[PDB]
Amino acid sequence: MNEVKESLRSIEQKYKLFQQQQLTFTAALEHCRENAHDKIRPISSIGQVQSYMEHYCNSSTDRRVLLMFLDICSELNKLCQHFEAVHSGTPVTNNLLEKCKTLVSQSNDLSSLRAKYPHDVVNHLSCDEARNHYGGVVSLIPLILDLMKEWIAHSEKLPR
Amino acid sequence: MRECISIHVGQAGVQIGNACWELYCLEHGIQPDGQMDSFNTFFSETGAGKHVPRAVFVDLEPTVIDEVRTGTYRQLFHPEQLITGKEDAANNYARGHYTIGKEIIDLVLDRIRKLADQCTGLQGFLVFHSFGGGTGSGFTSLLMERLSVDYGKKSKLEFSIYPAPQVSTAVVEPYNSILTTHTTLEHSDCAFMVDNEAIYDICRRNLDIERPTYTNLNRLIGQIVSSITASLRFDGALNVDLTEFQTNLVPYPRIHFPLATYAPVISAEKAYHEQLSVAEITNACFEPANQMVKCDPRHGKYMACCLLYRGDVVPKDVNAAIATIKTKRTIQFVDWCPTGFKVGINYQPPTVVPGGDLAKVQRAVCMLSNTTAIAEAWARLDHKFDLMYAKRAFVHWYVGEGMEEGEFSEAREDMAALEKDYEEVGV
Amino acid sequence: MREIVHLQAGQCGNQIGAKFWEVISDEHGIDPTGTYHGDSDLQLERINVYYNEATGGKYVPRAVLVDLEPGTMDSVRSGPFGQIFRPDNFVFGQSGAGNNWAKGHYTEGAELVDSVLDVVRKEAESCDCLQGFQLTHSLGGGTGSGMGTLLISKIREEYPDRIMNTFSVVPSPKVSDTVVEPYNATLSVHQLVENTDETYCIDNEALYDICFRTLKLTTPTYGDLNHLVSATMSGVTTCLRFPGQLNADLRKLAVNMVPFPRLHFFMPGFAPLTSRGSQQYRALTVPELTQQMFDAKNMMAACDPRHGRYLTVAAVFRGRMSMKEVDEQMLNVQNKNSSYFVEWIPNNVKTAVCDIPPRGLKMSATFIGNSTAIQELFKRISEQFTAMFRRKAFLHWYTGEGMDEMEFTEAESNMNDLVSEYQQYQ
Amino acid sequence: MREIVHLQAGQCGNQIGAKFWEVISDEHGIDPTGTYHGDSDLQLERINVYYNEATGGKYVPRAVLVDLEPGTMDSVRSGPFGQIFRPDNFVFGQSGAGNNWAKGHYTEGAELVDSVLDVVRKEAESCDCLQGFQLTHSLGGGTGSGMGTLLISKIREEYPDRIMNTFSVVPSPKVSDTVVEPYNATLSVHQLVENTDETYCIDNEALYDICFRTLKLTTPTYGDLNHLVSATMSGVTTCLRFPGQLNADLRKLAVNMVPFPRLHFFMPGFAPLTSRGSQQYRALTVPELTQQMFDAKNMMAACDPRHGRYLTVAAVFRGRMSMKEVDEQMLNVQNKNSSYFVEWIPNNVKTAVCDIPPRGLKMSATFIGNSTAIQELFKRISEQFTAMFRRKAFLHWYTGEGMDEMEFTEAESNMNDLVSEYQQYQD
Ligand SMILES: Nc1nc2c(ncn2[C@@H]2O[C@H](COP(=O)(O)OP(=O)(O)OP(=O)(O)O)[C@@H](O)[C@H]2O)c(=O)[nH]1
Ligand SMILES: Nc1nc2c(ncn2[C@@H]2O[C@H](COP(=O)(O)OP(=O)(O)O)[C@@H](O)[C@H]2O)c(=O)[nH]1
Ligand SMILES: Nc1nc2c(ncn2[C@@H]2O[C@H](COP(=O)(O)OP(=O)(O)O)[C@@H](O)[C@H]2O)c(=O)[nH]1
Ligand SMILES: [Mg+2]
Repeated sequence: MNEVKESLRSIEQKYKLFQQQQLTFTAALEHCRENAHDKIRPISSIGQVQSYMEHYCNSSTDRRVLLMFLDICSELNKLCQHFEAVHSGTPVTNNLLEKCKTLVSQSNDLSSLRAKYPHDVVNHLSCDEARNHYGGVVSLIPLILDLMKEWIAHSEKLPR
Repeated sequence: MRECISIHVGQAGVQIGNACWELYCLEHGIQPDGQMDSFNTFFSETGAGKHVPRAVFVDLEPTVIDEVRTGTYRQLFHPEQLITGKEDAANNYARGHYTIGKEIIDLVLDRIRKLADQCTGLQGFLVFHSFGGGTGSGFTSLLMERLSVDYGKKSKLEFSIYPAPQVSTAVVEPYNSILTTHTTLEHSDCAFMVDNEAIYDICRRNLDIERPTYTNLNRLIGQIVSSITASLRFDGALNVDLTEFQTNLVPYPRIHFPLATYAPVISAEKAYHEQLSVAEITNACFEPANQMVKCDPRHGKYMACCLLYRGDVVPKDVNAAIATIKTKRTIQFVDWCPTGFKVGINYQPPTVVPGGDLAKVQRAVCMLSNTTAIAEAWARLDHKFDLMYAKRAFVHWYVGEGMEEGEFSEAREDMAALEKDYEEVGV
Repeated sequence: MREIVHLQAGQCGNQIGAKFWEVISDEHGIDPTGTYHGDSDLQLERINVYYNEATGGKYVPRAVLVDLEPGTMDSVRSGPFGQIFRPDNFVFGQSGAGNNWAKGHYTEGAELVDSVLDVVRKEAESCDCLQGFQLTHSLGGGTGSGMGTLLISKIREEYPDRIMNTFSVVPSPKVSDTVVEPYNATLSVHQLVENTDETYCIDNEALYDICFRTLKLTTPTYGDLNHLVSATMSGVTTCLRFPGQLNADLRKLAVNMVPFPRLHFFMPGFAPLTSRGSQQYRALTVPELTQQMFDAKNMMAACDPRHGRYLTVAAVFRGRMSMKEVDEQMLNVQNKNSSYFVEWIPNNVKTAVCDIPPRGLKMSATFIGNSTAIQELFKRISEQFTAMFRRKAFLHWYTGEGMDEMEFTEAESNMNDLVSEYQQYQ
Repeated sequence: MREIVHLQAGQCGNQIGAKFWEVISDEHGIDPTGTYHGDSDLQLERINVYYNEATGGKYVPRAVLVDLEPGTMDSVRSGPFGQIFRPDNFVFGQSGAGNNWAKGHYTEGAELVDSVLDVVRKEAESCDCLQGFQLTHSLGGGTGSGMGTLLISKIREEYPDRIMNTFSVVPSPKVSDTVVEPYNATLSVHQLVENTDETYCIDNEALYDICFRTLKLTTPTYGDLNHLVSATMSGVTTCLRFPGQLNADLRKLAVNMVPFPRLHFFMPGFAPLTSRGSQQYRALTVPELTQQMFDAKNMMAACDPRHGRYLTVAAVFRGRMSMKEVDEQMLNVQNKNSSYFVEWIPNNVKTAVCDIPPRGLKMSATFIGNSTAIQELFKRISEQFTAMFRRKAFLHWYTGEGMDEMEFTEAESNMNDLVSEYQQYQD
C-alpha cells in the first residue's frame, strides 16, 4: 500500500498547491467561460474542462494552472488502477471503487458534489459562483481525497 | 531550570576536559553527533533538536584545540566556543598575565555573556586547570580576577591539579604554583586538587595497569566532576547545591582547598569476586591508598568529609558507618568541628564506557575532604621555592614582560601568611 | 466548619509533605486523578478540614509549599500523588540558598514570600473559620530553618490568636548530616520558643533505629521513614476530623499539653508497629499497648527518659475499644510509676479515644509528650554552639552577608534562658 | 494597487539592480524570462507594485536604466537576468561622466535626460496610485552622482508631493577607490539634502567587513556584495507589498524617521548573519536576534554605536515569530541601552512584523536607523574636502566646464551646515 501511498502524498502536495492557486484557477475558469461565451450551463465535465483549456485558454499562468489541474486528475486516474489491484475487497469496497471510477469519470457530472467539513473551498469561493457555475470543479478534489482516505482505512481494517 | 558553566584553561584543562564531556553525553545517552530535563544542566538546546554543550575551552596554543576539532565530537562542540590562541605563553606566567593574554581575554567575556543570557538559571562556574602550565596558572589568574568583577557570589569551583610531591614534568612549577596561590586566595570560591602521582599510583595497584595514557588518567578525574555535579544532574534522595558545600566544606576565607578521593577503583575482572557493602566501601574510603593526593593522612587532622553516595544505597548503614568511623582513635578530627560529616545520596549509578577499564558496579562513592595534613605538601611548596630563590634563579624570564622584581617575595610573605595559620587554627 | 492550612519548607519537607498527603488521601479514598470512589460516608462529612471542594466531586489540598530547589519540586510535580496539588499552591523559587540560614531569610526572602501570602489569602478567605496552620520545617537544613521562621513570623503578625502546630526535625548524635547544623539549629530555636504554638521534635536516628531494630526491614529507604512521620502527624489530627468515644480537638490539646508560654516542645510517638517476623504472634489488645506505650523502642527522639521525667503525656488511642479498658490500663501505671513522671502535676495522662481505625490496620496508638529528659539534648546542642564561637569558625558567610555577630550571641542569651527554665523545675 | 517607479543611474546600481531584481523575482516565483511558476496567489495580489502586466499573461519590469557609457547597459542586457527588461527601459549616451560631476551634468547630461524624462511620463502615467519614485545611485561614480542629482532636481519640481527614496552607496574611510570622492560626494550632497525624501547610506568597507568576520565566505565576489545590499532593501519594501500582522508603508517609515527636514540619511543592517557551517549550531530564536541588531559588528557603516547616537530605529521583522516575545524584548533592549538611544524621544523604536519570510529562512530582521555618527562618516569627507580645496586640486576638470568658484565655497559651507545641525541638536 506504500507504493500507492507515495503517489497519494504527492497528490496531496499537488492538491495543496491547487488549493493555494484556487483563486487563479477560478479566474482561469471565468476567463475560459467568457471566451467560450456559454455561461448558461455550469461546468460539469472533465472533458469540457479539457476542451476549455485547449482552445479558450487566455493567459500563460491560466494555461499552467489548467495543465496542473488536468495533470492532477490524470494522476488520480492513473493511481486508481494501482489502488484497484491492492485488495479484492467486499461489496462495499467494490461499490466505493465504482464511486471512485465515477468521480474520476469525465462524462460524469460534478455539480451535485460538495466540499467536506475540513475543506474550506465553500468558505473561499463566491456564493453564486460556486452555487451555480463552478463549485463542483473546485470541490471534486477534496471529496476524492476523503474517499481515498476512507478506502485506505477500510482496507486497513479489512483482514487480508 | 538549573544549568552549569565550565571553563577549561591550559593544556591539561583541554586534555582533562576531553574526557569529561565524553562521559556527559554517554551518561545522558547522547550521541556525539549532538542528538539522541536531566540534560538541562549541561546542554543548551537547538530548535532542530540538537543540544549545545556549556563548556568553554580557551588555550593560548592551537595544537590541542584544533586536535579537538579533529575529534569525533567536532559535530558537537560549538565553533565559537573554541578560542584559538595566536601565541602560547609557554609556561611563562607573566606572558599571558601581562603581555599575551590581553588580546583574547576580551573574546572570552563575549563567550561568557553569550552563554549567560542563554542560561535562564545559573548554579555557578566550573574552572579547570593544572598547577604546572603557565596558561593554566597565569591566564586563569586574570580570568579569575575578571570573573569576580562581573559576578561576586555565584559558585566558582577551581578544579586544580596539584603537582606531585616527588615527580613533575616542569621546572618553573615552584614559581607558577606560588603565583597561582595569590589569586586564588583573593578571589576564588572553591578549589579541589589531585596530584598526578597518586593518579599514577592507584591505577598501578588497583586497576593493575602498567601502561596508561593521559586519557586513562582523565577518565578517572571526570568521574569526580560527575559525582559532584550528579546532585544537580539527577534527582536523588539527598540533592546538594554548589553553594551548599561551598558554604559547608570550606571552613574559612583562606582555606578553600580540600582533597578528592573516589571509590570503587575496582576493575571489570576484579569486581566480579568482591562483596560490595556500603560499610565495605566506606572502610575502603579512609585508607590512604585510595586518595588521589599523595600525602600521609596521619600528619594532620581531619576537618570535614563529604560522602557523595550514588547508586542503590539505603540510608540506614550510611549512618552506622560514620558512627563506626567516629569511634576509632587512629582517625583524628578537629575539636572545633564534631559535626564534620555530610552524605549525599543519588539514585543513578555511574555508567561505564566501551574501551574503559572500570567496572559496572551498583554503588559508587566520592570524598571531598579537607585536612590539615596538606600543610606538609605546602611546606614542600614553600621549601622548593626557598631552594630556588636564594640565588636569583630564572628571574630574567618573567621580568622581561614587565612585571616587577621584588613582588616575587611578596607572594612568599603571602604564602607564609597562609602557612602561619595552620599552627594557629591547628593548635 | 474548621479549616486548616499546611505550610511546607525545605527539600526535606517535600518528602515529608508528599508522603503525608499520600497517606491521608488513601484514608479517605481518593485517587491521584481526583475521583472519589469509596464506601465510608463519614470521611466526606469532615473532608472540609484539609481539602477544598472542586467541580465534579473533586477536592484539592490546602497545602502550601515553599522551597529554593525546583529539582525536588519537579519531582513533587512528577510525583504520583502530587497531581492532586493545586498549581499556584506550589511556591517554588529559581534561586537557591546554599544550606545557610541567611540566604533564605534576608536576600531571597525579600521576594518569594510576597508570592506566598497571596496564595495564603487566596486560600484564607475561601474558608469558613481557619483553625490554624501546620509547617514542616527543620533545624539542620539551611532553607527549612531559614524561611520557616519568617513563615512563622509574618503569619503570627498577620494572625493574632490561632493555632500554629509544626513538625520540626532535630539534630542527632550519629546522623549528623551538616557541619553548620549546630549553627542552623540553635538560632532557629530562637524564633521557635517565642513565637510557635506547637512543634514536634522528631529525631531521625530513632526513625532509623525503629526501622532496623523494631520494624526489621531489609532495605528501608526514606519512603518507609516518611511513612512513620506522616502517621504521627495524622494521629495528632484525627480527633479534629473523626468522631470518637473521647474526642479532643487541637485547641484543647494545645491548651492541655502547653502549660507554659515557652516550654512547648513536643516529643512524639506512634507505635502500631509490627515486624515482618511477627505478623501473628502479637496479641493486639489495649494492655499490650500500655507496655508498648512507655517502652523506649517506640518513641521518636533519641533520648533515654530514665534520666528525667515526663511532664505531660497524651495517649490518643484510635480504634474499637472500651473506655473502662482504656483508662484502667493507664490508671494502674500512674500509681505504679511514681518515679518516672513529674510529681507537681498528678494524673499525668489525659487521654482521647477515636473510633475509626486507619486504613490497612485494625487498632493503633499515638503519643504526645513534653518531658524533663530534653535538657541534655538541648544541653549538647548549646555546648558546641558556644564552642563554635570560641574559634569563631564558619561565621564569615553569615557575617559577610551584612549581618551582626551579636545575633549569634543574642540566641545564646535566649537559648540559655530556655535551658535554665528546664533547670528550674528539675 | 500601489505602484512606485525605479530609475537607475551609474554602473554601481546596475550591479545591485540585477541582483536586487533577482530577489523580488525570486520572492514572486518568476522565471528569468519573466513568466510565472509559483505556489500561491497571495503574491499575485500585490505583484503589480513593481511590475506591469503584458498581453499573453506576462509581467514587465518597472525599472529604467540610464548611463552615458553604454557598456554596463548591454552587460545588464546580456546578464544572467538580462532577457527580462523591456527594451525601451534602456537609455545609453555617448560620452561618459568619467568620474567627473561636471562632465555628466551640464554638457553631456542635458542631452540624455530629455529623452529620459519622456520615459518618466511613460512609466509614471501608467500607474494609478503612484506613491513616488526610487533611485539607486552612487557617490563615487560620476554618472550615478552627477546625472542622478539632476534627475532628483527635475522629478521633484514636476511631481511635488510624492515619496523619494534613494539607496546610495557612500565613500568609505579605507576603501577609497576614486581620487575625486570628496569632489563627487559634496557636489551631490549639496543637492541630496536639499531635494530628497528618503536617503539610505551604504558603506563599501562595512560590507567587506560583514562577509569576513561573520559570514566567513572564502571568495567574496561582487555577487556576494550585491546579495546582502539587495536583501536589505528587499526587506524594506516587503512591508509595502506583502501583508503582515503589523504593517508600515514607505511613507510610514518616512514620517517617523525624520524629525528635522535636513536629517534624512539612514543607516541599515540585516539580521541573520548565519554561517554556512554553523546553521545547526544556532538556536533560531529572537532572543538571539536583538543582540545581533545592536552588536558592535552588525552595522553597515563605519559608525560605532559608542561613537554614535541613535535617534530613531526601525526593526522590520520578517517570518513567523510570536508577538509578545518580540515586543517585550524590544522593550528590553531600549532599557539596557540607556545611553545608546536618545533621551528626548521616549519610545524611540518601531517594530514591524511581516508574516511571509524570505525564501529559505524561518525568521528575518532588518535593523534600520538614523545616527549622528553619519556625520562622523561625513567628517572624514569634511576634513578631507576642506584641506584639499586649500591646495587648489583638480579645478580644471570642473572649473574648465563653466561653473563659478563661489558655489564650491557654498558646498563646503552647506556640508558644514549639515554637520553643524547634528552637533547642535546632539545636546
Ligand atoms: N591530571 C592531569 N594533569 C595533567 C594533564 N596534562 C598535563 N597535566 C599536568 O599539567 C602540568 C603542565 O600543565 P599544562 O596544561 O600541560 O601546560 P600548558 O597549558 O601547555 O602551559 P603553557 O605551555 O604555558 O601553555 C604538567 O606538569 C602535568 O602534570 C592531564 O591530562 N591530567
Ligand atoms: N523525616 C525526614 N527527614 C529528612 C528526609 N530527608 C532528609 N531529612 C533530614 O533533613 C536534613 C537535611 O535538611 P535539608 O534538605 O538540608 O533542608 P533544606 O535545605 O531546607 O531543604 C537531614 O539532616 C535529614 O536528617 C526525609 O525524607 N524525611
Ligand atoms: N559595494 C559596491 N560598490 C560598487 C559597486 N559598483 C560600483 N561601486 C562603487 O562605485 C564606484 C564607481 O562607481 P560607478 O559604478 O562606476 O558609477 P558611475 O561611474 O557613475 O557609472 C567605485 O568606487 C565602487 O566602490 C558594487 O557592485 N558594489
Ligand atoms: Mg598550554
